[PDB]
Amino acid sequence: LNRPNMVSVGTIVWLSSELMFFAGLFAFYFSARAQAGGNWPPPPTELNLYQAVPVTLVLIASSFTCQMGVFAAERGDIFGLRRWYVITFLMGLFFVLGQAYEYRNLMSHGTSIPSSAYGSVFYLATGFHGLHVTGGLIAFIFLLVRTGMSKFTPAQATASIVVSYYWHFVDIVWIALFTVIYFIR
Amino acid sequence: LGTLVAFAGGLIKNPWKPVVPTAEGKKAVLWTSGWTPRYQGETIYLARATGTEDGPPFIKMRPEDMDAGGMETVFPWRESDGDGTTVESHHKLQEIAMGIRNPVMLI
Amino acid sequence: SSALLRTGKQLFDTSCVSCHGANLQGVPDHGPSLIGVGEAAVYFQVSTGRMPAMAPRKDPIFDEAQIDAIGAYVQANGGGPTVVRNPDGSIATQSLRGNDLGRGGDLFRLNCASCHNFTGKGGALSSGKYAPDLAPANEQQILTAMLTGPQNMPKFSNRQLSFEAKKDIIAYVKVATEARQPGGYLLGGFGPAPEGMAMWIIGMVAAIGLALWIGARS
Amino acid sequence: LARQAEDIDTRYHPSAALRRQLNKVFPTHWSFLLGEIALYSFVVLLITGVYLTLFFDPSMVDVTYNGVYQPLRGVEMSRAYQSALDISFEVRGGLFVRQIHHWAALMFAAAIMVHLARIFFTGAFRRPRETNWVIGSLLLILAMFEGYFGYSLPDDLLSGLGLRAALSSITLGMPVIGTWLHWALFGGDFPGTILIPRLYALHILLLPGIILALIGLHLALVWFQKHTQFPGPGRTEHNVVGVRVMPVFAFKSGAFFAAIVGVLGLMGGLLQINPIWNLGPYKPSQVSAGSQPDFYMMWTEGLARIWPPWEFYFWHHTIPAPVWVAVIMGLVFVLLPAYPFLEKRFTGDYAHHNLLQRPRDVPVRTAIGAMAIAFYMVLTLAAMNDIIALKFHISLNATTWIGRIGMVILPPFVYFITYRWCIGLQRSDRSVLEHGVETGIIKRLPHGAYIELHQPLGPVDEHGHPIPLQYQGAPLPKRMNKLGSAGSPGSGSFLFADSAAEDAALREAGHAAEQRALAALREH
Ligand code: HEC
Ligand code: HEC
Ligand code: HEM
Repeated sequence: LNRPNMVSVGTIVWLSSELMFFAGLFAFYFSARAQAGGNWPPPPTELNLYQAVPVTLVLIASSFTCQMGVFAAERGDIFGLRRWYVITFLMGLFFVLGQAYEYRNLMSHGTSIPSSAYGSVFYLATGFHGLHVTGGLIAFIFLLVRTGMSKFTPAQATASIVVSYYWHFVDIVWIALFTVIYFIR
Repeated sequence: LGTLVAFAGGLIKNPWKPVVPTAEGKKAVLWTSGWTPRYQGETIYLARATGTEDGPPFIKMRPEDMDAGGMETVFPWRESDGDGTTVESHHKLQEIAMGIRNPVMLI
Repeated sequence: SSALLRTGKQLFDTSCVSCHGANLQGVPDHGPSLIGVGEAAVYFQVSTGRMPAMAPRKDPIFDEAQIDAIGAYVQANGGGPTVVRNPDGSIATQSLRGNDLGRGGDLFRLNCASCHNFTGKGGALSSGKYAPDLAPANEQQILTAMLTGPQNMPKFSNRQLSFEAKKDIIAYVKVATEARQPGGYLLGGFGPAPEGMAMWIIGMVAAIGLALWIGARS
Repeated sequence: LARQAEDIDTRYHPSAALRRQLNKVFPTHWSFLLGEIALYSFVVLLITGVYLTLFFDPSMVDVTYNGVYQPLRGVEMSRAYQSALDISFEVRGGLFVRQIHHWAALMFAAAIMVHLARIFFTGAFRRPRETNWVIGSLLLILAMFEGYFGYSLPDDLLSGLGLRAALSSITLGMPVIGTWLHWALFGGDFPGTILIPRLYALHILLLPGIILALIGLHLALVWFQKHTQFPGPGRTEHNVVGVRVMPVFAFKSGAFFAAIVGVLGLMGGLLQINPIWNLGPYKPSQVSAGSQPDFYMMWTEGLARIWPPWEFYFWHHTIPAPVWVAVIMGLVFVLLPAYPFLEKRFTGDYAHHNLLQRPRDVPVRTAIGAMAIAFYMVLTLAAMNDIIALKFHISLNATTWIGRIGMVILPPFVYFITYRWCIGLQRSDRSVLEHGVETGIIKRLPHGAYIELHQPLGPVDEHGHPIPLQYQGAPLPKRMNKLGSAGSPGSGSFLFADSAAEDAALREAGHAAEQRALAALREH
């Protein structure tokens, strides 16, 4: 019974709506970018390439570990699932501390939210991504707590899988944003 | 009854006895506010507060020193009080400062 | 200067003529005459974002030194209090700060604290308008606003209050708000009502959670 | 040690009474700990107050500060405020201790209010324990008055204004006696040289001692007369179900005391309370929006605020409005201990009861409780009008009118709503009694129907539909997971599983233990 899973399609359409939310955010950012000529970033701003790439590597490694957790998930093993999810949670927490440190460094040297338009749009674009990453960590915590309180059912596996490709979607949108910002400029 | 009456006798006071001297004899505290003249013709200035210790706590007030929407606080002066130099004058100034029914607005 | 002031006030018809008239006559329906107030009134009412509205604070409209032009225009039209300036061509910033604090604090608790607050936060008035918080206030605008007498605020003359009194008042205002509270997290500077709210929302919840954890339900 | 026990037994010969009390059994329920919290808070207040008394000086002679707080140097001020500033700033950790004291007092007030509410809801105020209810009412009134006297010793602008307004206006407003009481209390006019020492003495000596003695009396009464218990499987009106003292009861009490001290200390260290240094010394000429005193007598302030201005004028006399406020608060005081007599002479019930009733069973009492709590909440929130209009841009007059009209119109609405709510809860309980609890599973029934597949809770008829049960006033589960269906996952800790034999042994041992406990409770 129930050859497809309604949770799957529900999460798919929810991620679609969130993808359009990020579409709106990208629309805000790309607007007025061409309105400034030459050095369209303000000089009181210089992105640290030596610190942005490591967090991207962190996130892609976390996504790969999450996929390994999924592969453990479709079969009857909960403990490896918990181990992989804990590794992913720690990796994401390290990432979050990474952009927190970047945030502290950036405002300390001029540019702030009310300072320049470029700073405002960059801060707005990154803030929603950070909030969604924190929500994903909360989802990890809730799901891992739920696993150890009762028996194992296909519903638990479905929840794990939907959270997993929600995280994968987060990784994809983050790498797209990184390519937009640090490379195309 | 005798013991309880003796025990309760330490708190009873008359709120209607004349203790405060006035210009028409002596009146109870509740009927006075410190603005009552004391010898029928005293000159009392609407002195305003200053907040400084070296300078007098209250200084006299001139009509020109106001504005169309100015709010000020004044207190009775009683020139015989004097400025806050001697101990008696300072204590009298503090006494006139600590009065519930003393402060008056002038708008 | 004066011609540039006329350009920025009247020829910049976005600002002046729509409510007070080209000759600063003052249309009785909307606004006042605006003929006896000095440049200080304009400086305070413009630099603090209290710009024409449809009036809580907002972003300023004119900032690129044209506020000085507007002040010069209005002071030429009619006399009044003027902005206190630093002896170098700029506006005084720290020379206005005084030294005495006890007298300043006493004056604050005698005339300032009544509307604003004990600690300078927002205060509550009747029928709409209120008392704004003094946290976003800057000292020059503080002195100018006192000397100007804005809406619902008693106007204060330099004759009745000494200049040293203004220095002490602004010194106390800047000390009270900018100093770290030596009692941990602050709770808005109000009375014990937020304290009771915090007790009901935190102490009660944690206490009943610990009671449920320790106890059993049956 | 054996020798010490032998000597103690040979000297005082205590074994029997000690065995009697040590074998006492106490009921087990989370709602039964809402008095221990208040008692522990009381202990905290007592210890802190013992500490604070070593650095205070209650004198109203004017002095100069010349201490360490620069923005307050060279100002005429009361001695007591100087001592309070000394305790706050010039003693290592004194501010922490006084903040703990104030927070603990608020803890005490909230705990006593919650405990009274739970007692009123459970309906334990019947014939066997009416004097306990009267004593509790007296305790509440005395504690409220003591708390009012608490925040007034450091006579700042807030405390001075509050005490001035309340005491002076109410006492001077008395119709017949009036000025006599005020002059006796203050020794003349309002600002007296003896007021603060008298208040300090009353706050340290009389009220705390009376409160402690009455609390001991209440605890002794609840000790002798055995505690009630909720209805259950092995519960009856002639026995008490629970645990003994030695292995559980005292240990849980100590752990709860430690936890409550912990939360008090944490939240005291985190939250600033009553920053008197930010305030100023009390003077008659200084006043501002600073109002709304402590939140456990705030209802009196709200009642004073909302009351309409009615006055009477006859031959050279005048009765002001606040006399009505005094009448209302006196009637509220009177009604609190008189409620059980009214109930027992209204319903005509004179039967003993050792078993409580769940809140949804009795609609009328719950409706009256909702009446009272809604009235108290609307009165309390009315007094916070200024902050309402400040934080949220609302008209002050509009909010005052809203409170005034709501004090009359809201009570009947919530009364009717909670009556309907209780009736609906009873209906739902009857419905879940009639059929099996819903399992949340549907079946296709190839002929074309859909069924709930109720799980029966007991006997089943020949048709498969469980026979109706009877209501015994006992709670029943409304969710499948509440009863044992599928739980207790693998024996791993957080990352690594254990041996299968160990997990199976643990599972069977736990199931056997729970089944044995349930069988022993049900059969006996
Ligand atoms: C009607 C829209 C409107 C416009 C346009 C407007 N104001 Fe006002 N402002 C008011 C009104 C109305 C008042 C009267 C008092 C109040 O409402 O606070 C006022 C008050 C003032 C005050 C303080 C009160 C006083 O008597 O001086 C000053 C100064 C002032 N306006 C100057 C200006 C200046 C300078 C401009 C051009 C930048 C301007 N106004 C344009 C609305 C406006
Ligand atoms: C309730 C009567 C009242 C009194 C008393 C009063 N104020 Fe004001 N004041 C106001 C009102 C109302 C405003 C805001 C008006 C507006 O925003 O249009 C204001 C404005 C201010 C501002 C400007 C804040 C800002 O962000 O622009 C400061 C600073 C200030 N007051 C401080 C003081 C000082 C200093 C005193 C003592 C001289 C004082 N208040 C006494 C009514 C009062
Ligand atoms: C009976 C319950 C009590 C209540 C409701 C109560 C109420 C209060 C309150 C509200 C304060 C203000 C706290 C503060 O400002 O930080 C206070 C302070 C104080 N209380 Fe109590 N108190 C109680 C018991 C005691 C006891 C038993 C003592 C000791 C005899 C005591 C002595 C003090 C002292 C010395 C202070 C000064 C500390 C201060 O105000 O900062 N109190 N009390």
